[PDB]
Amino acid sequence: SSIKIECVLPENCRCGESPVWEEVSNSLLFVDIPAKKVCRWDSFTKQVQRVTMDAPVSSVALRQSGGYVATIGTKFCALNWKEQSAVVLATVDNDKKNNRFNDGKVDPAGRYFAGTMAEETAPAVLERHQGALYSLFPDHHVKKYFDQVDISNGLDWSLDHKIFYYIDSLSYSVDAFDYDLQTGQISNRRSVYKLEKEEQIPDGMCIDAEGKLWVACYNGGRVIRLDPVTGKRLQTVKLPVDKTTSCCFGGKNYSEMYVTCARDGMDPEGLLRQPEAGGIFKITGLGVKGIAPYSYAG
Ligand SMILES: OC[C@H]1OC[C@H](O)[C@@H](O)[C@@H]1O
Ligand SMILES: OC[C@H]1OC[C@H](O)[C@@H](O)[C@@H]1O
Ligand SMILES: [Ca+2]
Repeated sequence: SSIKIECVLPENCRCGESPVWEEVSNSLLFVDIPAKKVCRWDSFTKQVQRVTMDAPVSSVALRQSGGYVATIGTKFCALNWKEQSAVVLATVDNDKKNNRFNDGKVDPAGRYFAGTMAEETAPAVLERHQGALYSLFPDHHVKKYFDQVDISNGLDWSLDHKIFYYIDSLSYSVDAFDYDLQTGQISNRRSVYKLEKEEQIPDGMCIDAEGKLWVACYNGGRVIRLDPVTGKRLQTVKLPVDKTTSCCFGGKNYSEMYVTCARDGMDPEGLLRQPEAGGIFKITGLGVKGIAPYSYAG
């Protein structure tokens, strides 16, 4: 049977990112990186709250003790939603001229993974290999996993908590590492899927309840479903906008997919071809469920 696609919020984000489903409020959290906004859309009332920060905010996540955590500039921060406040928990890449965090997600043991990159001086030009992947442990200690990253993007973990999947966008590949739940350690990087030319630039990524990976293709106007064990693409889902950035599952028992995208870098023309660009899209009828997001344990 067929899927259905709806722009549930035509937010016109410059670069909508980091969609996270908050089931306790039935809301979708997301960011708009250059507007420095963290946003929350209530799926029932249709209302959106936005809090404005003081630097680019590249990701947001749940925090078990209350409120949220976020990556703002090169800083791991705690976000007081009620007070619109951010306290710095830790900082990385102090030695970089101009890096910022990019994509981030909480692991199955409550560690906040997030990687960095150089800040695009120009869409889309950026210093090479200036990023690294980090994780914020519950005890506020930061681990550095590897560097030489171009653009740290999509990431998630296998359902048996033994594999970590990772996208550095300029590798045009989805990679895998062995992963240890008890220590947060990873090793033995190998490629699991190299994108075809029409799939363009791999961006955000999430896993589903069957263990398959869904990857947002920036400029490919699609998300693709991948089987990491066989290495084959299972399915392609095309969207009305080209600059699809990330994806997550949400709605009742995680049966719907939410997709973010970007308006930045669009020409006057494409804007008339894609007026919904930068919006939040919902996809129903996939027949697969995702899994709940994890919450930072510090
Ligand atoms: O141009 C950089 C941007 O490209 C789109 C990515 O989804 C976003 O995370 C990144 O910051
Ligand atoms: O009903 C909630 C459940 O929906 C199915 C998801 O796979 C699971 O992670 C989630 O906890
Ligand atoms: Ca991204």
